Amino acid sequence: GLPTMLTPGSNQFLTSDDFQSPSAMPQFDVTPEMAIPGQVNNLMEIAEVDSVVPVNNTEGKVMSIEAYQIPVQSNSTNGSQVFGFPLIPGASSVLNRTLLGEILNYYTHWSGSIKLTFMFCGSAMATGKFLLAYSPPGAGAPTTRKEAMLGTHVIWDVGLQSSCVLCIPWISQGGYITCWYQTNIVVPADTQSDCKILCFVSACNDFSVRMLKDTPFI
Amino acid sequence: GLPTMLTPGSNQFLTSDDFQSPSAMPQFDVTPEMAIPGQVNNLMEIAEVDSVVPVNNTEGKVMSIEAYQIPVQSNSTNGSQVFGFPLIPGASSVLNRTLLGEILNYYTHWSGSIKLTFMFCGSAMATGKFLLAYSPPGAGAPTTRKEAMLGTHVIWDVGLQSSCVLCIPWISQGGYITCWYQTNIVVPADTQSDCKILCFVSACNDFSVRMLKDTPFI
Amino acid sequence: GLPTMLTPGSNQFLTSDDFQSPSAMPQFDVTPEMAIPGQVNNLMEIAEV
Amino acid sequence: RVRSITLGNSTITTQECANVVVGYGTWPTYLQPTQPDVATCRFYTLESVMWQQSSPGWWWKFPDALSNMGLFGQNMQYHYLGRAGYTLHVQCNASKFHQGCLLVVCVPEAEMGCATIANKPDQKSLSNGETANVFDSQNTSGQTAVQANVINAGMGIGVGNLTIFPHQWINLRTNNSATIVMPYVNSVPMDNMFRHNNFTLMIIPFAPLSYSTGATTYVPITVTVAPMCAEYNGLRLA
Amino acid sequence: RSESTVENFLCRSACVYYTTYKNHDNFAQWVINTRQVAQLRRKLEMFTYARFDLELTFVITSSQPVLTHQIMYVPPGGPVPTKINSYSWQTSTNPSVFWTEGSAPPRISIPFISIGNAYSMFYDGWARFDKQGTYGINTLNNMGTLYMRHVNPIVSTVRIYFKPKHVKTWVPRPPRLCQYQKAGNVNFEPSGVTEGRTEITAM
Amino acid sequence: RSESTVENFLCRSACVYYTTYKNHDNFAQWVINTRQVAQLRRKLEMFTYARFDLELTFVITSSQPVLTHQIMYVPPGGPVPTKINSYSWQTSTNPSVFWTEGSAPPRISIPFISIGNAYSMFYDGWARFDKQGTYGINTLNNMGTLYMRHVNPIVSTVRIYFKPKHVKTWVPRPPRLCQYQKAGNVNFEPSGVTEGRTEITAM
Repeated sequence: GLPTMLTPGSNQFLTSDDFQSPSAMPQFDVTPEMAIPGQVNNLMEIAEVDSVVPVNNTEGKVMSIEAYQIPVQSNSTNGSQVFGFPLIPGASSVLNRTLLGEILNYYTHWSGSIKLTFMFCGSAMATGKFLLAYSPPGAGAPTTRKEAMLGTHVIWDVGLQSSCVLCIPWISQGGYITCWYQTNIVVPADTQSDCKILCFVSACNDFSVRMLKDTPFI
Repeated sequence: GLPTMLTPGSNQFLTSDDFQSPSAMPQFDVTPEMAIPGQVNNLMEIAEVDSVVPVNNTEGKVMSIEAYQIPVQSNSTNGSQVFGFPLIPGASSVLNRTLLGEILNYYTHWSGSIKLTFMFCGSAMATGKFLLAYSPPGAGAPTTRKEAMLGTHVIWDVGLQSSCVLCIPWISQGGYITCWYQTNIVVPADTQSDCKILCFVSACNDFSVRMLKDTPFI
Repeated sequence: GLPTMLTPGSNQFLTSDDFQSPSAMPQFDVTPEMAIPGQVNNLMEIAEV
Repeated sequence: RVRSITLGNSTITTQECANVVVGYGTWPTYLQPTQPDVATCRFYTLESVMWQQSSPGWWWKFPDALSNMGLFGQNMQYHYLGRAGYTLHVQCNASKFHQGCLLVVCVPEAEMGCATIANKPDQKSLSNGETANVFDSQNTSGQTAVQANVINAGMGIGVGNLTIFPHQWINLRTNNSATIVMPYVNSVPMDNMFRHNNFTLMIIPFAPLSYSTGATTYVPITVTVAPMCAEYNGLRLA
Repeated sequence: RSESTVENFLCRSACVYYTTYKNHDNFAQWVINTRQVAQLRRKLEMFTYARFDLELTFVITSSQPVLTHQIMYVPPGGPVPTKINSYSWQTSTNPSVFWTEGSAPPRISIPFISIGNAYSMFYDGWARFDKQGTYGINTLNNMGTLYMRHVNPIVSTVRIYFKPKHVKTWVPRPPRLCQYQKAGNVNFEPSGVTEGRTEITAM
Repeated sequence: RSESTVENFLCRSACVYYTTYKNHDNFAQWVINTRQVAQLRRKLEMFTYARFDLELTFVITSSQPVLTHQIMYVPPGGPVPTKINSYSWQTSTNPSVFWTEGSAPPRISIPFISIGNAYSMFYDGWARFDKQGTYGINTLNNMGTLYMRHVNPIVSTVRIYFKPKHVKTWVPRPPRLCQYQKAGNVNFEPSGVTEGRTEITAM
């Protein structure tokens, strides 16, 4: 026959290799594909879907649907903080179980921008303002409404917009989000309960991941 | 020589593989083919041939040719059932040993339509009607002639047609066939015995099979 | 299969050889190069300083 | 501004500005002879449910939810094999003095867990036909009961991630309705409608209902369903 | 985004089964199942339907002249061994490999083999509506079974390495929150959505 | 209809012979015969005439330095061993393979070798009309014989795997109803056509 030499690496099984192998049943005619709605080609297609963020994940709230409901006290102290959190999708307890957070926990390294949507769920006739502020990585977090106001922010008037959307320029494997009570919430009538805010998160732009790992959630 | 690596799967015998092998007698000149009538290229060519169905396979009839002979009592009660059976080619004792039934017992899964032919073997001068009814899968079986009449059927007047052919739209790895005495059998003379019906079965259309298995008949 | 013969030199490791080998992580997308000042292509570039 | 939609012998009213969600971007289409049936393409309105400040949520399994519904329900029994898509219209009746927010989501193959780990849930606990099942706020306990604690959507997932499935939000502040178009989704082109539920409709509050004093204490939620492109196995000779 | 594709996420080897058998009921078996390993199961369950081919590699070792082992694959519906000398070990429709120690590990490829157009990860239905114990069983997911024996006192150990190939998936689902309880169902202990914090505010 | 072709129906491996021999009349033999296995025999007997090439693979194991085995094929009409040291083991017209333990199993291919234009499954005639005991024997179906020995106290076991290739068949026949009694004939115990039922009507 044809002269050959076996080289190092011969007769060994690399669990990560890619070689052809014989078919156990070569005579079997395999069932044809049919279109099925919802084909997924990439996991980023999932990471880009908004999911509800458990911002109010405090003891006693984590076991309920209430974890997702940020309370708004209509008669709270003016200038007080409504809510806030460390902006870290792969570590913070607020973001690491969201659809985005789950996908990123399969990778050692990742980066991109994220989108945060805040939705007000008070009555139709409720009005008032919130200050949504962003603190760049390493800047710490505002301690007062004025400090937050002097940084980068948006004034969210719920009487005009039921929701407000932020896109963080940088999210990587930190920064902060805070919301302050610029005004109280003004209503036409005396209600039974408070108002809630829901928060949603998704990938904003082309988001990248690099090396696959076991999820830390088993 | 040429550098090579042996991969997993090397030096093992897969009973289902397909590799070239050396000829034990390479110097032997093999006898040429001659045409022989009857070449078979596919088993469906056999499945499509009508064979006689042992419809009257009751105890004491199975060991005789009588298993194939459906009796017709010329003076039976009007509206009574003549015969009937579960329409399952790969399970029913009526159909699973026919040429079609035998071939399909070599496959785990199969589907297609089947053809049933009913032939009346009374005297030339015998006349009368039968109701051949088909009950779709899951519909159960008619209990009366009227019930059968209100479903899908054909009225078979033996005085015009010595045979009648049905093609079942669906046969797969159930439905029923029944035949009712719409009328009695009218004859010109007093005969010694009853009349018989023979039943035949074959594949009707393109019939499909998928995975080969051991026959259950050894 | 295709008839072959193994020749002398088969199944041995020469520390100075040059053969292809399988990648342990073929699915990993390797970080692109960026220009870095000072690329050295030859040691004579140092000997001449 | 207001649109009148008539199917068969039934009419409903929707708003012209209402949005429509088409699940997976796919509209229902038509697909061993098979027979189509358009006689069932009418609106079937389910008994409404009342949304209270403490309601945990509701669900329906679809092939089963319509099993007693006239002709659609009959075709499920006369034919053994079939397929259909659906349009689901969900609407709330609320004033401008009411607040709250619902997630209206349709979940394919929504296999649900049992309250007892060693067992499987019974058929009635999984579906009560046209009658809605109710999610719990607490852990469910029983031997054949569905684990209905809403936090896990009865599936062992976080409820906030149900947005991956075709859905629409109803924020009473901005909208009182949702429309979802659900294409047929399965591993096979046609199936037995009594042995499998293609999808489950879930309505889950994320912001509790509340209102000004003197306002009605509850909000009715109505679910109206219109089958499309229904097909069943033929029942005749070849 | 190359590492995010479905093929790179799922087309990776895993050890799915570990077993021992002796050469003196002395045979091993494994029903091919994608719910045996929590990490494999959790990734596949992010989809509702899937199609893939299966690559199976066998790492076989033994301890106390040339040992030969037989690995048999029984397709869905094929004859099954009950005994070391059952006739089913010789069925021509049950492919097998004969391998001896000292060579590269055995490897075989099993194509997509369901009669449905996809394997289903979830099934909101019953194999039979008359039996409530069949909830969640989709018979279209039968991938066949493996049987292992010595050809002719020693102990053998087998590790089965599984790798999906040419993977296509449909209808994404939320990742499971709860820990798995059993391979035959989706039962769970109700669980909170995340880890807690001490207050809703930053710092 | 791919699985229904003649080649897919018949071109599948089967174990057709199992035997043992020792290294201390101590040799094994097998006359190539397609009537030894009931499942192979029943499929081939659905035809009256056939042509095929034969692929033979040998799985050889042994128990108590390097053992070498000789597998010899004797074509129809060739010299036959009667003894372990018979001269026939060295005939140049009787091809043989020399194999040692630890390598891949031996495999050889034997072409269609009848002088007729097909092998016959059935023969309504006599090899010689003067001898009634020859009914059913078609001498044109001689496929040759295999002989097996050690080259130079141990016991060897041989499994012979048979696979028809490039199979052509003619004149289809009904499948046998009765169980097989002997390999050298078509004798049967009269049997009923099917399983019985309690009545001719449905339900």
